[PDB]
Amino acid sequence: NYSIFPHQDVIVKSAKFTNPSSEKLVLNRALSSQLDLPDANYDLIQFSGTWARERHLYRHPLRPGMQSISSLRMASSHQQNPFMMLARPQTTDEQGAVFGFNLVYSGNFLDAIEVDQYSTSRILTGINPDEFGWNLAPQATFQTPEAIL
Amino acid sequence: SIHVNEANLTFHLQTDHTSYIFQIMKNGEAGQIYYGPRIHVQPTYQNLMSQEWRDATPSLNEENPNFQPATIKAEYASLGKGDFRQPAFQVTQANGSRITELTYDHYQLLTGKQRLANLPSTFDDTDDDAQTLVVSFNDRITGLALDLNYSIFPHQDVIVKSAKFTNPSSEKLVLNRALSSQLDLPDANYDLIQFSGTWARERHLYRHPLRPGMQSISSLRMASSHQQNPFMMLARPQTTDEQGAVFGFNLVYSGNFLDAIEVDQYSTSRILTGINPDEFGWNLAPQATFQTPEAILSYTSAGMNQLSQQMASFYQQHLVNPRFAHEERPVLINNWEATYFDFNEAKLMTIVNQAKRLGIEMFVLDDGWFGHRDDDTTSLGDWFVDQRKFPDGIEHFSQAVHQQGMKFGLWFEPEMVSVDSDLYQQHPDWLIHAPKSTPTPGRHQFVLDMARPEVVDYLFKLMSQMIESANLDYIKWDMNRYATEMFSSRLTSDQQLELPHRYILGVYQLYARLTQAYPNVLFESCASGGGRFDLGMMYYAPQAWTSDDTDAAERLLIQFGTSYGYPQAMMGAHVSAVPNDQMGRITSLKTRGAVAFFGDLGYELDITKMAPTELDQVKKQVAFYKCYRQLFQFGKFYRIDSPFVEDGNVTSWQVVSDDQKQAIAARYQLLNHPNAPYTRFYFKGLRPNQRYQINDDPSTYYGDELMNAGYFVPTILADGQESKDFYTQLFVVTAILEHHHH
Amino acid sequence: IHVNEANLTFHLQTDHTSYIFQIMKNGEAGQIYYGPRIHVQPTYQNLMSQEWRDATPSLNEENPNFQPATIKAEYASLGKGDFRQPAFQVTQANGSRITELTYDHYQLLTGKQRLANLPSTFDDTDDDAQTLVVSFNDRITGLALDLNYSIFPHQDVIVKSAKFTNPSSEKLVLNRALSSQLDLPDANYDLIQFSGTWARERHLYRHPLRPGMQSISSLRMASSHQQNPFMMLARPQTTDEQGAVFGFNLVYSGNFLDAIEVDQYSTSRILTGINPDEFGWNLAPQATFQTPEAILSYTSAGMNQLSQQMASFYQQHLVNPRFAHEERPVLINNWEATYFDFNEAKLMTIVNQAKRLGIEMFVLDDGWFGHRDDDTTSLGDWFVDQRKFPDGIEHFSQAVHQQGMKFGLWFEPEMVSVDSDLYQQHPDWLIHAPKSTPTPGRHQFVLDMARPEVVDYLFKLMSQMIESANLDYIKWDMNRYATEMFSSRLTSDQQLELPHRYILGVYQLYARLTQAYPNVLFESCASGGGRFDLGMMYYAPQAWTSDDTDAAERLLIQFGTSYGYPQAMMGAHVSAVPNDQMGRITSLKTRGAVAFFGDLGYELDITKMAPTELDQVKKQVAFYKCYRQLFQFGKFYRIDSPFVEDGNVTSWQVVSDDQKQAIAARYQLLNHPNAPYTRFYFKGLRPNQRYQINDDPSTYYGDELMNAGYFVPTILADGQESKDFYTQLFVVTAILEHHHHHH
Amino acid sequence: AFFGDLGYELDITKMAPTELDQVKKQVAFYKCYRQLFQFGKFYRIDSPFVEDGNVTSWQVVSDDQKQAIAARYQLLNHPNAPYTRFYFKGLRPNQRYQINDDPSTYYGDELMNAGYFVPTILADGQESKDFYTQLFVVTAI
Repeated sequence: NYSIFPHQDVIVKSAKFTNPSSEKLVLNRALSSQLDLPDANYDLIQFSGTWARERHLYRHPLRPGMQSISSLRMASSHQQNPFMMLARPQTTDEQGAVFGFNLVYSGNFLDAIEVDQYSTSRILTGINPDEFGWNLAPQATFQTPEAIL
Repeated sequence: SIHVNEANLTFHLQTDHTSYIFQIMKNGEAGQIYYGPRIHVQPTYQNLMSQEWRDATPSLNEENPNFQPATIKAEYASLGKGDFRQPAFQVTQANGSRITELTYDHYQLLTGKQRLANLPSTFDDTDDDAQTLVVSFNDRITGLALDLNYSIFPHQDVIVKSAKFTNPSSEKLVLNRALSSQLDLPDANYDLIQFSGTWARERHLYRHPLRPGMQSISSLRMASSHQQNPFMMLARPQTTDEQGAVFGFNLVYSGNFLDAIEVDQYSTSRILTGINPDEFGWNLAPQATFQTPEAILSYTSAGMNQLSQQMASFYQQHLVNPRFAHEERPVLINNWEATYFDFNEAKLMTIVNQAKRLGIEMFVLDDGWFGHRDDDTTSLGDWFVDQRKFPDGIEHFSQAVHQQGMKFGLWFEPEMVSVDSDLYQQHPDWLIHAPKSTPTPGRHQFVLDMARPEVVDYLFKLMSQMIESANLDYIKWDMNRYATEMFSSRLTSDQQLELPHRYILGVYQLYARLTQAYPNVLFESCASGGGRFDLGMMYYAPQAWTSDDTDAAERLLIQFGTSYGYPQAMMGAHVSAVPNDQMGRITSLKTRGAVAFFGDLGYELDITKMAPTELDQVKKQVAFYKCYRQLFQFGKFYRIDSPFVEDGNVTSWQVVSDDQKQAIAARYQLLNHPNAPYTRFYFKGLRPNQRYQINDDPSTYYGDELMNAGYFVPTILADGQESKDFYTQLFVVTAILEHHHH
Repeated sequence: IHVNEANLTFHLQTDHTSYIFQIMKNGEAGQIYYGPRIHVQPTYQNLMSQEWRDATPSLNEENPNFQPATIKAEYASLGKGDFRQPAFQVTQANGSRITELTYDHYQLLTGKQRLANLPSTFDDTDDDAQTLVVSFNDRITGLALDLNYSIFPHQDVIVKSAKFTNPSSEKLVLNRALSSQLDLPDANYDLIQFSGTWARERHLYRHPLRPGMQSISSLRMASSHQQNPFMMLARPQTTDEQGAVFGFNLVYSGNFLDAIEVDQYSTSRILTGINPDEFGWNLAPQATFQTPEAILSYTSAGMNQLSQQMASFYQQHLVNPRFAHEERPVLINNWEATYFDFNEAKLMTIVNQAKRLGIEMFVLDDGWFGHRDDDTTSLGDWFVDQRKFPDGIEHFSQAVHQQGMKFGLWFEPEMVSVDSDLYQQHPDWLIHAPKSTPTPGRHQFVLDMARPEVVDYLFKLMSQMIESANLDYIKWDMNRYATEMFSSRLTSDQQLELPHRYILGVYQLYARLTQAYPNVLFESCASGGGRFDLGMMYYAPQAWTSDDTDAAERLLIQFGTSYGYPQAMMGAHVSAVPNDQMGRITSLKTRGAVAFFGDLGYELDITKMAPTELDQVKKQVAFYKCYRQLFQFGKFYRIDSPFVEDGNVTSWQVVSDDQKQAIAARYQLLNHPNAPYTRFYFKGLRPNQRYQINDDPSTYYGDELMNAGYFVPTILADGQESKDFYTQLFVVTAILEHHHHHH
Repeated sequence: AFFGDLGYELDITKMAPTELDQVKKQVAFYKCYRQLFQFGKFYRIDSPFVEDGNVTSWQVVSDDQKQAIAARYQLLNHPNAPYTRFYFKGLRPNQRYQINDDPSTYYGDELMNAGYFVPTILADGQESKDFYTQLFVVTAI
């Protein structure tokens, strides 16, 4: 699913799984949004902390392999918030290219940016794959929470 | 335009996009208010001129404790009245004292901008809405008179600054220091961006945050360095070629300079540029005056490309010799790296006849044609034919070329004198030399005393005679060493510190008088390849031999660095022999050429020695260059991928025509790597809503496609034949003009 | 020091470093190497290799490859093919500025003697020092130059200077006379400087070198508040714990230059000495000129090590020996307590309370002379003000002394107010440029110290006061910067000699006062730390570090000062709150705890304090006294730096000689909730020695405390006080008893 | 707390009359501008996450840009300080504004490009000068 809200430059994404078949299927992982990008010259900006010190801003250049924030506490945590940004190195509050990403969801989440062998980026947001598995019986459906891009 | 508020003595210069604002204050001196993006004219700026008490620093007086020069942004400060920052000037009296108390007297607002009388300088010949503000002062102590000149060039966002000192008093005054411009800024969050290097590796880009105290670049070499160029920038930390606030500063002068930046106790910046205060002293007699070179200032919010481009336009209309500033430059051939000293009119006509066949348009006869010069060791100053290699003198050779359809130019090194030459037997007193000192050679030669008018006259005669004798179309004017043990016997003992500057003035006299007399001869300035690549020269000679380094990969860094302060129209660039004579690199003829297109193309190798296939490639290169010459030489220049940022393995820039309907981009890669990421090239400078075609690719692209999403470029693959290193990808972009329902 | 006379290779060896240079083909001295110690060798043909580079002059035609632009020099001039900045320059009668030094002879002495008229370094402690004097002559003017180099092997210090001699018959002018030049082979260093201003001196700044000039300087006839003469060149990864670093300081107190130039070939010239700007010295025939001394030093063991050795060097070979090692008294000063609003009776209440607290010395500050009821009058009238002292000062000190206490008072000698008896007696004594409008500084002007009549008048006035009032101590302040510089005592040509002469004058005064009354402790001052330099420590073993006496601000100021100066040199007073300079409020515990790491003093109206507050102070004083030797002279380690990271935590440590006692301190500026666990890492202890910390009953091996750390209790809210600006103190005691160890 | 949803969480019965009065005016000030505080377009300016983070600043602006409020916060006061210059965002360049009780009127572009000079934070011997707030109410003429 792709919902365009032209006047705010927002795109909303989700996935929906239907099992028209007759055999039992299990979803081990069901993310709301994957974004693949031509390069990796971006900073991941994130919001981390804990109780009484939530959502301080951290800003780190992407590097090959995995960088992610996530919760396993059945709540989007105090520790890591679902909203994240990929910004160009020279981007500021006042100027420059940048992407925002959020989750309309309040449980276990995952924000993940993977830089692969060719220096491209994959951005994954949605329900945390760890501690998750939906039993999708014949004719059943699974709707993922919406991702705000 | 320039707005004055007489009631308040507020001076506000507005370019199309910037404001430079200064005010006369209770103590009579000028005080900098603001310089940045344009703001509304006001009668006065009280809030910005707010003063607060600060401890442990001197005050004006007891009625004004809070008036403290240490915390007041100045426009042209002295040292000794409470400010301990670096001064813009300094004057010594007869009694030893160095105190000056400038006080405002009157101003003057003139339309346009006239040349200075004896210095290269800026002008408004083109109804471009320039104005000049002259603001005068008198010293309460010495009677000294000072004019500060600010000229607004509104359409290129450029301000030009200089000082003229006048002595209407009856007592001798010594100018210990006379800078061209001072800017005081309220903060110090900038990077200093400079252009440093040396011979064969000039003007590499260096970028550094400001720190408390002094950070300067300068020259003592009696010339603007190979080591340090006068052009500099203050960029905000996040500013790039594509976006952001940045100040640019330059200096129309070719002698000793200072670009200095002091960050003081209050994290404020002072930017001073002008003649280097070191090895400088000027005796200002009664009724005497002294004019400083012009500093060039500019600001933009729109990034460093924007900065370069408006200063480039400014130089093109307001500084560079008008006779050539917009005239296509010829594709020359040179015999320097081709043969060096080993030649004569015989082997030199073989290269001339071959030149014509390739489409080349001018032959330059380089070093070796005079006196008995077969070594780099003899004959400098003997500017007449070497009859060993030119039996019938030069008139003959220059004619053989004129008839093959080609312009002819030749080489001179006027300021120099070789010990083994006719000049040193006739005028040994014309060598620059300290009395009991042991002379120090540089390239086995010494330098003429250019402060001597007679020497300038002797040189104007030799070159006049020679330009008429041979019908010269061009002159390469070199300068191959740095003066040593400076002393002139013509000057008083009190006048010795006047030498470096009087010397440069003498250089200017010569250039001035030659260009006056032969307005049609094209000059190329040279100093071992641009150890004098500066605006001072560009006034007279509209191009310079960028660098003696002719290697394609090294030229990438030099041309890329130089483009910050100077348009490609100003950089000579030659395709040369491989492996490179200076450091030994092997490049493809395709690359060496592609790098030279973004300048004033020319060739500097033995073309007689080429196989028929190579010969034909040159021929195609020259035609292609000619086809697109208006765009290579004068096109709006854009830097893209920088060699000075990250691995610096990829370099890319682009040129775009006035209407933006045509462009040529080039991407260069030093080292080729295996299993490579896809290439995506982002074009700059196009029209978003204009469709384009790119080389022989069938598809059409809107400009926002090419700029935003970029253009996919095929991987560089090994073919077993040649090295994939130092590799070039050209992109000829052309509008598809057509009605369309977008 | 090892000389190879056959090759004229001079090679200096300290315990761990080697400074090596060589006399060269053209007669000038060529720098070879300065770095960790390397073996003595007759010649270093390898290190001295020369190659042809283009577009730069060569010596002559026989040696194309001898090019001064690519040759590391020891003391270079401009004009001979080198275009870098020169160490010196000389103008002849004819205007020529060319100079051709040519080596003639050398001399090797033992120890090190003071300089005649300048503060300087000495070896009177039989410490294996040596002085090498390398003399040259100019082929052009006949001028002679002595290059001095004293080795101090045990602190890894080499001290440098220059002395110019004119044996010719013609006048010579020195336009530039630096004290030290050092050329290094590369430019991969960070320049570390100490910049600031009044009430915020000497914050640390750390920047990578770049092509061109990066310097810091002073044009204010003092090393400034703004820039200190001490600097470092660190390798990029050097820290306080590990790594290579050079240190440069200067025994001078006037205009200085610290300059580092990276040339076209990425080499570095470090120049240090008198600021070439606003300077020029007329050298008549038979005349001489001595530069102030440059201190040089290197280590591979990091910046703590650099400060520590340099500090051992200063304590043994620079500081006034009368006080170098003597514990400094706990004092109280009435400045921030009363300001000008006081009289004898009011001050007696202070002196009396001060005593019951255990304080050891009272210091009467500004206001006792002439009619000082303001800061705009009587500056110059160094005699008793009878409105506030009816029976002269002699009485008030008699009282102080009968109390078993010491007495000190405040002068500002170099200064003159227009409303003053002095001005009406010698107006011509004000530094003033003939036609100019006099520019006030804190409503005062400066005396021409360049005149020997002035020094005599001041010496007489001050000694009369030391004898009359039996002074134990003098605070010698200096509260504005000179302006419109001129001396009628000097000719037109000598005007560029005022700044240095004025400084020599100050030394003259300190020199005569300290020789005639050597039991007087001089605390140097300049609106706080506006002259905080080696030049003054020679005479005055301690300086008033900053007028800023806020706890939080001092952390920064002291941390930075310690890179260049040991705590023995830093006065520090516990002041009142909310701080008068900038308004911060701080616990009395913290103000106390930042001030222990220096020379503790009190600058508050203790007559206006509650009983519990008084008791707190009494205990700070007993505590400080108990550990005074440790606090003032113990080896100093910086740990956590307010100049690294977010700067929220500053910590340091002083350690005894035998490493059996230590006091550490951690200060946090801002408290944060739900915090990480604190681990403090002690430095400077003996690995296998067992220690105890405060009242914690456990015993720890040095290596536990240094490698694993010490867990420290989180700072918690208690509903009673702010937990900002918090201090944790750690008293470390060695357990001494027989023990069967398992190491 | 103004830059959000204002609320109180303390024993207001333990305060004194003048503190009580301060909260009274705090609340009236907030309601007067609640529409702009809660829903104005929000701009971050000086970030505590960049460099020393000693200074924090932000601003809310109305839809028509004729009205706005800014706040600059300073954790620790420092002596002998550089002059302060505050740069406003999001105003209209050619529109004239007033600021708090300043009598002058400034064009949008002065306030955004040149900045607005803010007086030093001075010690007064009465209160700490740490955690200091400078509030600018910005109104079109």
